[PDB]
Amino acid sequence: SLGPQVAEGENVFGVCHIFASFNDTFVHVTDLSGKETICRVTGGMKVKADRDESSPYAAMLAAQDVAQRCKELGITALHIKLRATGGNRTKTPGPGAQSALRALARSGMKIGRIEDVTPIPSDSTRRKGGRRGRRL
Amino acid sequence: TKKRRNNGRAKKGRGHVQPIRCTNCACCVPKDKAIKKFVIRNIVEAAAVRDISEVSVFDAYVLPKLYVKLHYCVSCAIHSKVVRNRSREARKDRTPPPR
Amino acid sequence: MRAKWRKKRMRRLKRKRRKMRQRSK
Amino acid sequence: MGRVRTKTVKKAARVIIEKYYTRLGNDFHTNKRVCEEIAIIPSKKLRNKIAGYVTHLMKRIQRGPVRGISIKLQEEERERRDNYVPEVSALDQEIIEVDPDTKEMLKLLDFGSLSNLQVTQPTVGM
Amino acid sequence: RVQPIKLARVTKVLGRTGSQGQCTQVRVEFMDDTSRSIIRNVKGPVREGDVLTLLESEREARRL
Amino acid sequence: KKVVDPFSKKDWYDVKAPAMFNIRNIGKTLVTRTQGTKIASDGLKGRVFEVSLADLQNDEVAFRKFKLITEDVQGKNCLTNFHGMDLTRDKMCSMVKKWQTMIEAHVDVKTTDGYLLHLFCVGFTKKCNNQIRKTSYAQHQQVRQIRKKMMEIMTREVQTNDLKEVVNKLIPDSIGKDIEKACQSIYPLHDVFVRKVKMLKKPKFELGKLMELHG
RNA sequence: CGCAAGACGGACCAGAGCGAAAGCAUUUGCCAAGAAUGUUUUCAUUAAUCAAGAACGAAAGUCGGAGGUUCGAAGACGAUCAGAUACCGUCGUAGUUCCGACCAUAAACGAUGCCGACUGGCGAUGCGGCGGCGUUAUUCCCAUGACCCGCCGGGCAGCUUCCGGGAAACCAAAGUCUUUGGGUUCCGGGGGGAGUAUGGUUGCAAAGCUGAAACUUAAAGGAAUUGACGGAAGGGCACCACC
RNA sequence: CCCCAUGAACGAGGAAUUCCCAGUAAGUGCGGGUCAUAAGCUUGCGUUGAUUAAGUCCCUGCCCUUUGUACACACCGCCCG
Repeated sequence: SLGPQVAEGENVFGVCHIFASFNDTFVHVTDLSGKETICRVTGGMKVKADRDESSPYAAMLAAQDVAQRCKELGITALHIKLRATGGNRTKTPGPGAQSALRALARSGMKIGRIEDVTPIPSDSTRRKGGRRGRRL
Repeated sequence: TKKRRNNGRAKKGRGHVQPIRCTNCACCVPKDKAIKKFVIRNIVEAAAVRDISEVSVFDAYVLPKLYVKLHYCVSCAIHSKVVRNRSREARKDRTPPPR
Repeated sequence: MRAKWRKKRMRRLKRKRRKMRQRSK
Repeated sequence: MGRVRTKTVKKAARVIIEKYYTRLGNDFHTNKRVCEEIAIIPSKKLRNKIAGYVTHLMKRIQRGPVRGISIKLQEEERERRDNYVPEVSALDQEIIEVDPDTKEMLKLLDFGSLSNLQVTQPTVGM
Repeated sequence: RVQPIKLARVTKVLGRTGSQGQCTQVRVEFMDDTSRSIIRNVKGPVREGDVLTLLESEREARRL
Repeated sequence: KKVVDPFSKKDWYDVKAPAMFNIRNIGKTLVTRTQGTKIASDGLKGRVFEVSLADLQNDEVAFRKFKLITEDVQGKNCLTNFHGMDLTRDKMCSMVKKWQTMIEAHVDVKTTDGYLLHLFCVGFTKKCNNQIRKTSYAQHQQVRQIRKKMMEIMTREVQTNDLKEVVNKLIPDSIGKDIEKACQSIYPLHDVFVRKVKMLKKPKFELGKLMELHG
């Protein structure tokens, strides 16, 4: 956990890679390159209940931990990439999407960027549930 | 009887219309029967916006938006309540709801 | 569905009558 | 609280203020004793209500008219504005200004007097 | 959470909520900065100008 | 992986941009130390660095993201090379809306080196003059002219000129502005951007030419 | 970060277009075809509707090959439920894809034959042509494109109402109908029994077409109105309701 | 009704459920009614005297509008194999 060689005049930027997709939340802090990475925490790790894995408060507790490990290395600022769901699915933020952002900022982390990244199709393969969909 | 003069929605001069899949029902309906609601929102939902904008490495930066086009079907529209029953003398409107 | 099922049960029955007469021949 | 005044109060209140307009104060107690004397009231409690609303009407009527109730002096000033408002006679400075093809109409009325012009611009909307 | 106990005061009351009207939404100013404000859900019968004792401010609420 | 603190086994580095920007100091990365088989510098090549345009030039728009590959490592300095340009989602999305006709074309083109590129452009119809029309659309014939002229420009300017000069034209986005005026007569258009570029080949490292870019 | 395979053309895409109907949305080229409009060109009644007969005709299915991601009848499990061969979750064969042959059916619905004439208003939209005071784009132009204003054809629709019709719902056609007759094809006769029985005909198969009677019954059905009911929606209320 | 003797269950109540918002709940006594003899009942009266709410439509139920219906013996309805 040894710092970089300059961080006293400028900030160093990691990338957040928030996943939000339903029944879970990931936060996964990486390098700028993203070819290597550091600690990775889920909301399913804080609270096991098989339904609080996507909980708002579980996502807050997650980012509240992650933001420590940032400062432990030297990372102080974050570009952020969001990910809804995609893959021919809902593509709508989870409950713990708004949550984690608000939490990591107020813990004491600077914001560099924040964007949408979703792997949306340009018209592709059939979706589970058949012609009449679900109905329960 | 007939409850409509358009039956489904807008099929005029054409035979088959390409289908589309509901977002949440996951059902299958025509392109022109589905309620097509486009959506605009802020990333942070403009709720933590003051708390976010103040803490940054940039002086100013107005946040992106989240663009999603949702297609609901007959059942999944009524149940989530983006529509409701209307009077028999007032079904006939082409007018969006007041903004 | 009810009417379509009444037409279907009578389809399977009709097929059996055919089979039973074809068997005897 | 609750309680909105009934129709028996609001109906008769209007009559009593109209015909004894100049006999009302803006005090409860005076207007109470007056209603007892100028008319029968079949109860005392009923009187104490009808008086209080008669009072409440008389406050607003001195700031201009309340619909459905017409006192004399307001209908006076109504007529006084309607026989002539104070504002000048003039129609509207005694000069007419016309545009192209308004003048063409006037040729076909077989007249032509007091020419002026203002030149108009293409075209409707944009 | 385990951070020092907070104190925040009412600026305005909004209306009652819950499934029997048992909860009361209220808007509160953080009483250490008035540019910071959160909406909360409070059990008791609150009024105006009262001070509360929040055990966190990580939570942010807007209904139950 | 499973060892005690493998973040004390990493070696920091820096990542330098070519001299075509006001700010050339991109940032810092790390790879694992040189093992008895694996070696730091070879595992520090081949990366991608999505980076904003505003961040490096510091004079211009946020949208447009550039990919940069580390093609060589040299003594704690990671030299970069162009890899292809992208775009943001939101800008590209906001322009698309009902009552317009979207116009697109692409071309495959070669530089005057071993580089090969595959540019993708876009146009949108204008809400023409001060219309009282409730929509603006272009016929199918009209579109095919505009597409033909969107190919012509984007081959001419990239078939000529070497790799570095290509980059110089894409940074202010001179290319798109040129197309907007050249198609103007047959339908006026507002907006031209080159939404993607995809590099497909490259010759060799060419160490002398590499260092040309970084002075 | 790179690679492979098959599938597929989102957002732009709408009471918009084209097609005889079924149907038809990435680029470019090639091949033949067609409508509308313009026309002081040509032919001189060459037409309309149609037994026999003919072409095309979704999805599923059958036969023989190729291919096989994705989804998925069948099938095997996990739950829910008194039970649960179901709804829900996981896995998964036939099939889904393509090539070569068959199969002729659908709420193949506008539940509204085709051709022709006459009878209100208004604003739009797609295509062609015509006119014009205006702006804008390029060489200042002309040629031309974009917008603006108006007109004439034919096309998809809408709005409007004491034309008239209709049992009513509604409809510028479902109108011009006891004041009953423009041309012509197909087809109906209380509800069931029954698209069954039977013979014919077609098909490899699956089935399609044609298609009864004995016997039974006084109702079946359409539109509209008033109530009641709703594990429908919106308002409001009660310590015989709750907190 | 009185006197002396005799001296049981019961150690605060399972599943459920009732009533109540100010001199109100609860504690506590007295008069009337029935009455030859007799209130653990009912009907009135004082005295002592809190907690908790100032709401909501969640449950139970009721009023109004809109909508759907093969129901009108009115969903405790009707109807299928």
